[PDB]
Amino acid sequence: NSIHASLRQLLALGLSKSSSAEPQRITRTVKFKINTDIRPDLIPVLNRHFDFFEKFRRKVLAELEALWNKDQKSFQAMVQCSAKKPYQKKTSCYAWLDTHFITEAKESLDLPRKPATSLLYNLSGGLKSFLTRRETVAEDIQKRFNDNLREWNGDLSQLASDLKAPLPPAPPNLDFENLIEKAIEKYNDWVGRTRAWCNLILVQQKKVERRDACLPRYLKGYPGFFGSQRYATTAGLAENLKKLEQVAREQSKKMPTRFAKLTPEIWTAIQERFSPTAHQTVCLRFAALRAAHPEWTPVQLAEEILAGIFRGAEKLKKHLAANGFTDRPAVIKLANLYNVAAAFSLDPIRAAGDYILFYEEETPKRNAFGDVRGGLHQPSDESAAIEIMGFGLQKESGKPLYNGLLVCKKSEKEHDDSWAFLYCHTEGQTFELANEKAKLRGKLLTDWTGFASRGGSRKKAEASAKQLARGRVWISEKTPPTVLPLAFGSRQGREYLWHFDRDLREKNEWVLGNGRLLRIMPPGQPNAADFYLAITLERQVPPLADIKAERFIGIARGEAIPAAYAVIDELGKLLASGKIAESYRKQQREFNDAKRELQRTQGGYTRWLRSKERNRARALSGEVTRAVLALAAEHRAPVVLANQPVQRALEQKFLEAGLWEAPKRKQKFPKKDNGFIKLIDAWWTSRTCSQCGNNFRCLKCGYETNAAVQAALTIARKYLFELEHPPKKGEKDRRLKWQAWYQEKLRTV
DNA sequence: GTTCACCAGGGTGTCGCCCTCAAAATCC
DNA sequence: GGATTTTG
RNA sequence: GUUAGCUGUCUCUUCGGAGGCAGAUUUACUUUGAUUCUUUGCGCCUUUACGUCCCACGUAUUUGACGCAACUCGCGAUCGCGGGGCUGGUUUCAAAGAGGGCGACACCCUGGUGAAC
Repeated sequence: NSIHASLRQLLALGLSKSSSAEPQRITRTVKFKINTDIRPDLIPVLNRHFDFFEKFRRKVLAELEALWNKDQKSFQAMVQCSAKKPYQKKTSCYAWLDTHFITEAKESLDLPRKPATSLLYNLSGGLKSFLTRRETVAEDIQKRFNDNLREWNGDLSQLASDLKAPLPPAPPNLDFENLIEKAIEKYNDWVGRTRAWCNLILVQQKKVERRDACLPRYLKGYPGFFGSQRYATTAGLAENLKKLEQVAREQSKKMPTRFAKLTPEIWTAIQERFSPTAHQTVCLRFAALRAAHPEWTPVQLAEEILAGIFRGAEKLKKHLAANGFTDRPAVIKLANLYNVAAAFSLDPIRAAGDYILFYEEETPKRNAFGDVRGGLHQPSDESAAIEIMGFGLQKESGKPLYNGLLVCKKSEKEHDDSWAFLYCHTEGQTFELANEKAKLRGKLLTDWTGFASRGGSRKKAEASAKQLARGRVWISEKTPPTVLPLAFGSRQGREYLWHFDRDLREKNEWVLGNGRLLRIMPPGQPNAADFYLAITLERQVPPLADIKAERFIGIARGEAIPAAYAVIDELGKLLASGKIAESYRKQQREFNDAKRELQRTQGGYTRWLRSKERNRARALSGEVTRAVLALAAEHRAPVVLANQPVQRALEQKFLEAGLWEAPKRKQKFPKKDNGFIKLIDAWWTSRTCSQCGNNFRCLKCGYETNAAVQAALTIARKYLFELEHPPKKGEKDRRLKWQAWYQEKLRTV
């Protein structure tokens, strides 16, 4: 019944086949945890190493961004240089970066060369992704640009001229051949201005109320350079509050000048704006002071009101300073007090109709209040990653190529072995794999058994096979490497470390790919940091089969019920049905509502609502895959779906058993059926009546049943339809045939 | 009192676009 | 010998 | 705690091997869902309501934040170093996980201007 149980039961007929195909690989991560609870002295060391890593990353990104902004063709040449098209005698992006930032470095890097080199290796892939994304985005952005231009010549212009409304300014130009960020932002600013014009001028009123109104489209999706968002600094809450304070005071020091020149009409409008929490309470005091003192000029009332507002701000901020900026009710009220003070001070300009000056007067207050209100939310956690590039050894040596080894201290007891990680970053830290009797100079022998690699070279001529190399570990005497104790949980070690069929110490099924140090931190506090170790392992899984199924399973998704199933035979008559996780949508809605009310009442959600939804999505994928796999194993049946995490988990599980083929290179389209997984178009499926073929209620017969279950049964019974009537490219409408086949089957059986 | 447009700030969830070393020669 | 460097 | 395919037993019974119980199943990670019992409290300030009209002064048994101690845990040697106290801890359970980087988009919350209805 378990995913493992049905997976093994499916292996019992996945590796029980006879196929001439090559075995396929699967890449998986173990994701240990660095035991910083029992070994806390590693916290400052790991933090300092990650700090040097981040300093070097920021420095390199500064130069790379200056180079991208200087000119962009040279940057494109550097990032995409190949042996055919080298850049400065370099054949890859990472080679160029290695000489420029390490070999040709002037000042000694504070990072050791291997971590710095791995950083540049990761950064090369980051840059390549950024350039590929620009390449894909630019086409759609040009499409939007042309759409706007052709709308602004014969549709919006014609509408405005035929309805007497003057045409606002024209669109700017994007310079498409060397597309740059600032031109896009200029164009988007114009787009926003004119979309505001169109709704008010036409859809709101004074023109024909056509919802469209030719509102021009935004140009969307242009990528940020690497790190632009990652390393964009934002001030603390206290500093934003100080900025808001000074802005509000500066707006309230110009108030008497604006109130001394009030016409009766403007004064009446100002009274209307504040005619009956910070806004409302100030309105209430406004009414109180109007009624109690009718013998006062508006200047005196505004002066007293703002004095009161700022006295409240005085007490609020005194409380904040004496009790920290974590009393978010106080912060909300203080922010609101400055906001309302500024609004009332700037009211005469707004009421006079000088909105052009009003906006540019409000801009400091607008930005400061936005900053404070945003900082009220808890910032996203900071995550960093340092890679160990490989585990191979120097040929004929047992000497590492890189600075990290997974080690295991096998005990003499059955349930007391230990695992750790050796990491070299400091100078003089060396480990080696040699047998106990093969003595070495300047090294100590240890009880660790180490897992290294041998072979796997990517060079055609140099490409020897990869193999798990293990042996006894010698460490440097003077300066030994750093030990990272591990904590992982039996379900994991049972899976990757000592599996019945693939124990690391006795079998040769897994091969170490690489490693990654990880740090997860709450921004602004490193002393409480979470450190993980991610090791990527690879193994062969059985070759894909050639199954002859007489059972099939249909599944429908996208409703209150995440997944509903309906087992069928080869003829198509139902054998079972049900639904999976029928409470998921309700629980998800409850969590969403809790998040929204937390956002309102206090600004944000402090602890686990942040990741809950995503966790529930993962749990839902697990449950759905379990149910489907158990049914398929029960009936030896391929599953049928409709044309994302659930789909991915299902195909991963089926390929690990040898019943699905992972993506080929290129081949971006997937095969509709690959072993058990079948894919069909969700067309004419959830509408056709089960009892006839046209909560769900039929109109041609009056049948009523569950929409999800009938949809699943229809999907399962529709896979059979294309068996005799294969589809063709260019043709998509097959409702007639489909209905004819369905009714013919219903009549026959 | 709700709807729309626009402006400012922040959060999250999903997707795009990225990867998951070895091995040889030279230098200090 | 260990480290640097380049490269596919 | 479990989400390993083991082992030892009791019955089913002869039929096929097939149901229950006990322990296995190395680590202690990141999660999900049920389920049992349990609301730390003493000051100083602040929030949303009522009066009062803001500062202030009262009063709900109103939202919270700091400090001190009760507890719970980890930690190292009676004491010190750290974490949590309802978005909790705790008992029984029954079930998942391949990770990292950098961006973009979608939605949500608040504020602001204008207009339409």
